[PDB]
Amino acid sequence: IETVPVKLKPGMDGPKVKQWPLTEEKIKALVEICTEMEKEGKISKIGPENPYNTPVFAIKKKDSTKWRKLVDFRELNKRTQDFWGIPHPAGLKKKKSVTVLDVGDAYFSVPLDEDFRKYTAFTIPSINNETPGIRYQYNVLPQGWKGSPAIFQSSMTKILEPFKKQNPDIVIYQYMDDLYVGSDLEIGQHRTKIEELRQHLLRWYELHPDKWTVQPIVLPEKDSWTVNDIQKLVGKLNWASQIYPGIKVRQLSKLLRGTKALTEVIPLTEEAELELAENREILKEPVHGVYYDPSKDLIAEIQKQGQGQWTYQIYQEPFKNLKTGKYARMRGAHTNDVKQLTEAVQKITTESIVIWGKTPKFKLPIQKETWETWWTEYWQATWIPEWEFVNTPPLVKLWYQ
Amino acid sequence: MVPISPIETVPVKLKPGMDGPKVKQWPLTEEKIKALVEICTEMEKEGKISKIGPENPYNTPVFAIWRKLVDFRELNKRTQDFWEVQLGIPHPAGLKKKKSVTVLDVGDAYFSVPLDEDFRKYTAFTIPSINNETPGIRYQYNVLPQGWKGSPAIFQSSMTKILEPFAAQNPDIVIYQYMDDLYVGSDLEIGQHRTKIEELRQHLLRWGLTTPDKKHQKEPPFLWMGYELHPDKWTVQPIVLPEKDSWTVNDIQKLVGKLNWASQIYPGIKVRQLSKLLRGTKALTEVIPLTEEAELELAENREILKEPVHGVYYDPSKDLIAEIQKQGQGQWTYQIYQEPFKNLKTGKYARMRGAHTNDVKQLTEAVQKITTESIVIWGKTPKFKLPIQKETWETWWTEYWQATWIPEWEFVNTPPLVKLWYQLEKEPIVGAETFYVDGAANRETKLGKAGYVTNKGRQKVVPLTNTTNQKTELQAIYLALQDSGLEVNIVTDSQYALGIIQAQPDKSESELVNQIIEQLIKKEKVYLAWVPAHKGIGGNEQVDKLV
Ligand SMILES: Cc1c(Oc2ccccc2OCCn2ccc(=O)[nH]c2=O)cc(Cl)c2ccc(C#N)cc12
Ligand SMILES: [Mg+2]
Repeated sequence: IETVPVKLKPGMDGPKVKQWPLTEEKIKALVEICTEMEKEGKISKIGPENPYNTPVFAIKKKDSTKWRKLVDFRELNKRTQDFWGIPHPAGLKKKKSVTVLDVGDAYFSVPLDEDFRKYTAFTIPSINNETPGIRYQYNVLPQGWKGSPAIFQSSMTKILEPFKKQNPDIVIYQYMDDLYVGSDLEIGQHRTKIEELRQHLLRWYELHPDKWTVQPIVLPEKDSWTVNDIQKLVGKLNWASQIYPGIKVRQLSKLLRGTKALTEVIPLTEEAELELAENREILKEPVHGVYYDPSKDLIAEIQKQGQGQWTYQIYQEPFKNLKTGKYARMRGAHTNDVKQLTEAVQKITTESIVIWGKTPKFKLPIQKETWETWWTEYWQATWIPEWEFVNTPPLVKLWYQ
Repeated sequence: MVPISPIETVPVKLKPGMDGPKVKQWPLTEEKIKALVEICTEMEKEGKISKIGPENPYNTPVFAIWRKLVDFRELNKRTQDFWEVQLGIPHPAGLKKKKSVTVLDVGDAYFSVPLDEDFRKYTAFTIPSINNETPGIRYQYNVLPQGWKGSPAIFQSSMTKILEPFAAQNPDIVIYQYMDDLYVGSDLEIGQHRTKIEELRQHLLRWGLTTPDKKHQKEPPFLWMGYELHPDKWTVQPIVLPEKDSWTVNDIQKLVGKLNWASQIYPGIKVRQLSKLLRGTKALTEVIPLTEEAELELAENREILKEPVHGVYYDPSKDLIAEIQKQGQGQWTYQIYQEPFKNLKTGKYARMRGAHTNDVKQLTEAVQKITTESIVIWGKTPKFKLPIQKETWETWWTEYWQATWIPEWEFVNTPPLVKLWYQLEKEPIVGAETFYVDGAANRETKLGKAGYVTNKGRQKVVPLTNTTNQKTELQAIYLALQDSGLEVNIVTDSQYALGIIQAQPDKSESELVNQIIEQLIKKEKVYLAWVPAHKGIGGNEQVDKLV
């Protein structure tokens, strides 16, 4: 009920960002939604004296036909001053199960600092530039802004205090408009406890982190090897030598001596088998000196494997993976690569939020124009990460398969 | 006297850390002075301006051309940024056909809207008196000054605020707002329409806004922003293409611009051979001759621009269809229509700047472009007709390493058809000869060697002058392709060459790459394997080309 003063970073003017074109139904959805919000004092129309603009579009969350409004607050977030810090709950990723809740509606109660409102300006665009776009600015705390949860930290604490004092074994984390709840209960007991917590939040996405882990480098086990087999093996081991110190491939390379046919079977020598075994033993161990640096950006790389299979790696320094995984989940995406990539980026970002409490910068195996054209059509998340586009095919593809 | 409704002013500030303009008034002739005195007298009588005391430090230069001209450039440099919604303009192909349409141009646009009082003191300017033997006459604005930075945005916002309730009360008519002009359209009867127009201009008159009293000064066809707007159709204003035996860079820029502008309704317009001459630009004076390709291109452009072509308006009840054709040399053309032979509009797409590429990628890009344009214009994505088989696209996106997508589309057979020219094997071929290839070059002498050894004993090493490592490594693969059967396995250690071939170009700027492609096309099965260099891998012979 009391507004806390909020400023920007020194030497930084408010965000001016081009609104991108929207389809007719999305525009109508936004018109209805923003009309309703205007009737509720959440937003207000503004004049031309406001130069600032932030992008906005429309989506549909999971199991809902209701159009939701999403604001791309990235530029404003990076231009908003740093808000100070609660140490990340490292026990959250160690819990058996974690449920994510949408506590966004709670932000619309708290008013926003009057002097800052001109920076949260957005525009519902028109088709064919026929009429000037409808301009709004936020009056209350906007969803998607990094300042909103930081301001609502005290309130949220006071609300979740009895539940925390009730179940100390339940880890509660907060990121943006989402509330992460980690526990070790049974799925039924889990869902009932979640109903309890949500009604506890009313009167005022099952995700199991244990089923996901890191992944090792495995080598084939064969009775008979071909020249091609051994060439691929030597390639993969040579690649892996950039990560593991003691990898050697000379005894295996010794087998390829001469010019043979790729399909010709080569019996392994005892030295070769020994070397391969030593390499296995080396690969079974974790990676030397791999640490997390909170001052460094997290980088995610994604490779398309085909048949709905995708691999990914989160790291900071090259060849120092903090996390690796393989998203192969198939829901309705069978005929669409971009949908798969979008859902994969979302899941990876979520995992990254649970583990480190911040989103990684992506390197997408897609052309900029394609992605830019289609990614909003499949995006159900409240936050948005940063990304870039790799135009050169990586050789390491089948080395992560 | 019936009171005109009050128009609330927009608060305006100067850029932070800046103060209002102080600029020395230019010396004027006595004639100019008299003229400006008369003009500013009638303006003061009209309430547009007001005399101010000596207190005001700020000043703006005024000129006479009689018509006055206040040069607000400095104030514009010192005035705050505003929200300009004028980015983009309505495209005629996006309009929905209406039985009755009216154009209203408001007279005294900026002079009808009041200015924020607290800012008026910054719009101060002085008229030099005769012989400068009396203090110059001081004035400040009370309304939006012509030439000011903030006038259009404020005027437009005011206009919208005024127009909103009438539009809310009249859903059966549609109003488009553009600068100093309003465009009203309806499917009502002509009498009812004229009536509602009278109602509208009355409603505007309530706030003190004047529209043409006579039969509205503009009747169809409407000439607007290079467009010709007719009742049942739209087109562009007639083309003017200069013909001179000596061409300059600027002339090429103008020509390209006009051709591009013409290409939105005239199908088949090409601008590559004329855009290639715009390399090494920024010199506006020059003489650039044209190739036979360019001359024939411009002649074909004169051939298409020979007879007029009309686009139609948009009907929401009918599907939106875009059809694409390949023109060659990275050029693509497309037509957007609903009824056959009746295009809503047309357009073209040119491939980006790259060393390698294939047809399918370019097609994808074209689809993306058309899609964005269509969302801008009609607020929806059209269905596509593409010169590519379903099977081809299937194979492509299933085997492509990048993620890729096209919206709803169907195969139209209108050659040239986009196809995949070659496909590499996923596994080694049984019974096929195995060519281990390698190439290396001396960094200093630019001398190198490229060649192969095979499992059957076939060998070759070729010496090369003026070459690099990458060139020799490509050359080796090329040699392997040349001297091998319809099915071949190829082993290389070059991540470069493998990278190039895995990108699957059907065309390249490097002749060697193109010849490799031409070799691949003739092949039945090709398996391309890779190994690390200098690992002592047998069959991989760096020593045979390092001599
Ligand atoms: C005249 C008119 C418009 O008209 C329309 C205004 C509102 C709604 C729908 C309109 O047009 C639907 C299509 N159409 C068009 C012309 C015609 O004669 N008949 C017709 O059906 C719409 C626009 Cl952008 C115009 C822009 C510039 C000028 C000028 N000068 C006039 C315009
Ligand atoms: Mg080599």
